Amino acid sequence: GIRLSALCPKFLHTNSTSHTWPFSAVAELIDNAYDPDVNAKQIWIDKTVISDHICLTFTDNGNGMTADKLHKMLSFGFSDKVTMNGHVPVGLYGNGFKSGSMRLGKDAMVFTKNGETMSVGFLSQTYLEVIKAEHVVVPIVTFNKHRQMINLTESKASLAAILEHSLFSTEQKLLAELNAIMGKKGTRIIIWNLRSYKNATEFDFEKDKYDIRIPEDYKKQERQIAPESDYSLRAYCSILYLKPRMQIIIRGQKVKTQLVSKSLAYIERDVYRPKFLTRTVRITFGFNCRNKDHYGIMMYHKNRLIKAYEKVGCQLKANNMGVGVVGIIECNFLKPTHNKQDFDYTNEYRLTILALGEKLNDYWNEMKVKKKRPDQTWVQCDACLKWRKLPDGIDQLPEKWYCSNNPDPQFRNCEVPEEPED
Amino acid sequence: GIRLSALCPKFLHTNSTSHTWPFSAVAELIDNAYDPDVNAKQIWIDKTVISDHICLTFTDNGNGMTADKLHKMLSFGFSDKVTMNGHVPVGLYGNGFKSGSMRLGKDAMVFTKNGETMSVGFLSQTYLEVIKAEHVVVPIVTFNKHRQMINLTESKASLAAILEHSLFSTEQKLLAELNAIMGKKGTRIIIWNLRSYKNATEFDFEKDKYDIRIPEDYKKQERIAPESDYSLRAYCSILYLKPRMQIIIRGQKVKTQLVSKSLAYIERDVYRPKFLTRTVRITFGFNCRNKDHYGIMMYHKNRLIKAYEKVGCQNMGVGVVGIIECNFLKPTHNKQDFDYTNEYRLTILALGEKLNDYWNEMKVKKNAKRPDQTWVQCDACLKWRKLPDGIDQLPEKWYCSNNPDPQFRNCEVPEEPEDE
Amino acid sequence: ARTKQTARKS
Amino acid sequence: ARTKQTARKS
Ligand SMILES: Nc1ncnc2c1ncn2[C@@H]1O[C@H](COP(=O)(O)OP(=O)(O)NP(=O)(O)O)[C@@H](O)[C@H]1O
Ligand SMILES: Nc1ncnc2c1ncn2[C@@H]1O[C@H](COP(=O)(O)OP(=O)(O)NP(=O)(O)O)[C@@H](O)[C@H]1O
Ligand SMILES: [Mg+2]
Ligand SMILES: [Mg+2]
Ligand SMILES: [Zn+2]
Ligand SMILES: [Zn+2]
Repeated sequence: GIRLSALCPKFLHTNSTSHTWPFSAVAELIDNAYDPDVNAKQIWIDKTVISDHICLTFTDNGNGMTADKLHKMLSFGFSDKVTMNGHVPVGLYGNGFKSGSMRLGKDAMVFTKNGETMSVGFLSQTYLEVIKAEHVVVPIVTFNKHRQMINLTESKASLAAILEHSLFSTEQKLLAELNAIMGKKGTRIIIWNLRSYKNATEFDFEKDKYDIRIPEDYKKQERQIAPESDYSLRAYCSILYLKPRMQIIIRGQKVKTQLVSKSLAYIERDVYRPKFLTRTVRITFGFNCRNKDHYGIMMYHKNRLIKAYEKVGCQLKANNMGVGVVGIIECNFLKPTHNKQDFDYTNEYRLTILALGEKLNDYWNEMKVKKKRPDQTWVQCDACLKWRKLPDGIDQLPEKWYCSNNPDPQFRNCEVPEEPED
Repeated sequence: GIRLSALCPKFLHTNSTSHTWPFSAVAELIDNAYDPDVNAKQIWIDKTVISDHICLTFTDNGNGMTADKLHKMLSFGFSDKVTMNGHVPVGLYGNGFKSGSMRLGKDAMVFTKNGETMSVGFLSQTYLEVIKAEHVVVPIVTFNKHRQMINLTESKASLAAILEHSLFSTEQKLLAELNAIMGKKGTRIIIWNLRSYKNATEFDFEKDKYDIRIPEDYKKQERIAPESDYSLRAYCSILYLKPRMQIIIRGQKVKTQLVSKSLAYIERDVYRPKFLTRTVRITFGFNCRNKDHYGIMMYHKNRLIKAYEKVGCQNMGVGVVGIIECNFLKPTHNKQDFDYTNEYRLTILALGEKLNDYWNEMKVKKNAKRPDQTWVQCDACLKWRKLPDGIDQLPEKWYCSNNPDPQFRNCEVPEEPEDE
Repeated sequence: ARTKQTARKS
Repeated sequence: ARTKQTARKS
């Protein structure tokens, strides 16, 4: 007889507010793909246009979801991920898709295939405002591996809802996006109605077409000359994971993970042994040669980057000391905050910080003394003979390929003029 | 046939995660009280023990809630606050109570009286783990002015649960709390199962019985520490630019700072951004007293979001304080910062220039008790019982039975030594 | 009722 | 099917 707690549509905006830097939101989406339940090898992050709307897409060749699983995904607080074979999931909070998408845009759509069924979910503020819902409802539609509808009562309503208020006005439009997931399994997330200032999306797609970038008016708030990670998605993704297991392809072009050994010079390894912990924690210190002024600690949690370039020890004390020193550590013990761009400011965190400085200071004192893009790929439509640009990371195409089966929305029929090469 | 998004009890924790400084959570609570829909004139924040559990209580003499309103208060994303007579609500997001309570403690309860009905509401993680709820369900119980349960189906179920898993075993125990709101209207929030590291609650109550404090082992992440970082009282003083409400902590009222008597060589400056129709005033002064804490003070809708932000000259400039209010900016999830937008950026940039101007112009001239405690005597003990400040008036005589302070509600309870 | 006042000292 | 290749230039 007791009442359920309820979600206002207004909340969807609220959950977003933690993300003050857009990449944090993006990172959450990536994280969802990386995590062992999904297990995707590659995720493709793209900018495109649909129905006259600029969109952000995240597509992955991971496991996909049951229609039920999708609901949790579109619900708050549900997370059931467990480490598999040393592959530790990043996500435990149950909020990341929701906080992230919504930071990125007002409306979002999810298509997934688990190889037994295919489902579509809607999470739109615009929708919710328009029908003046008092509750967050997430429509979902489901199919049987033949383009046959099932779970009919829900789908029927949901579909009507989607068709009317969604970007995709017809089943055909829906299926295309479903179709853009090439494998038997995977998920495509489309986000539209992105945030804008003065009639321009907050993101800059123009300055570089192989990146998603934050325009200069760019320094993240904490910093005083900006490392790349702050304004280039690609640059960021390079360092996103300590030991990558997934391929991040942005704008059709692969992302090349940095390696420390290439990355750092004079490498030394140090250990952290606080009383409160039963296990040792390794650290690596190096001098940063490529950059000359990106330095500080890099803190990883569960193999993900929480914060970077965190100054410590002497570096804090004066600008003059400590330069070019870079530290890498992983703290599973610490707890990520809401946006996952920091840690809860506990005693243990403070202690950890305190140590890093001492250790880094130790390092600096000893060693002070001592001192290209890959080719694009194209496919040729077997009907019209046109050449269509393709994105990296595709293991194998089908024998015959047509403009109509293009995952890219913008070039999906052969009427469309062929793209110039660079 | 469309489904609703669902809430998992686990989410309740998650929502807390944006508060990295506990006072942010507390502040959220105070705000709800300050807001013109509640319109309380006093809020009492207290530490007490109940049922062997240390508790934090927030109690206010305000309008209180209808039972339905309580549901929303326990639901996410509902807010309908509007300005009244130039009293502008801080509330916007419909989330602050949940994040704050939960940041503060695992389990919480709300007692509210609107003067027509009185109701009790429950949010506990502990409760939910125990019944293994797959949904966040918030029990609520409601009574008539005559203390007659009035929404039975919900109320009986709610009551059984509350009584079973709650801190308060018996109705009598609930109604005591209900009766701690002296007025016809008001609200009392009790939080228990407070966060503890090692074996001790996160807060330090021992160091000052008149403050709620963070233990030294304290400075916030961002930066010698201003008191506001570590003392709730100090923080509360500067919390509102123009106070409308009285905050009483640990039974001792809080003294609001006044810019006059706080700053010297005061001057006014203005910000006239391109993106705003209206002008925005700024006040600059040097810091008398400590003169290690300086910066912009940023207030939004009359509340303080950031303190001692350093601008211009981060050394080169010191002891300078600027006060500004930016309603245009948008607060962050925890309301300890603004969204980092071009406008925020422009503003920061401007403040430093403006401040820089201030230093140079002035720069030359410069280079050249607690209130008494109150007690009431019980008329059936003759014992003396401590009283919090801020009470306008009392009933003709007072008995230990009607003590709001949970700890001294028994005549049989030894009297408390007065301060040595 | 009967109210008495006492000093609070740090 | 057929697959060309090409330079991507900064
Ligand atoms: N790309 C995806 N493929 C398959 N399942 C997904 C995908 N993204 C999300 N999900 C599912 O939806 C759930 C919601 O994700 P999310 O909002 O990130 O919560 P979480 O990842 O479980 N925990 P957290 O990320 O720390 O907030 C996940 O736990 C997955 O089960
Ligand atoms: N002390 C109180 N007295 C009366 N009503 C309250 C009190 N606390 C909460 N409420 C009600 O419950 C709701 C809780 O809102 P809250 O969770 O504080 O977010 P909000 O204040 O509405 N805006 P924000 O705080 O920015 O999320 C408020 O709208 C009030 O309607
Ligand atoms: Mg995630
Ligand atoms: Mg509020
Ligand atoms: Zn073609
Ligand atoms: Zn008595």
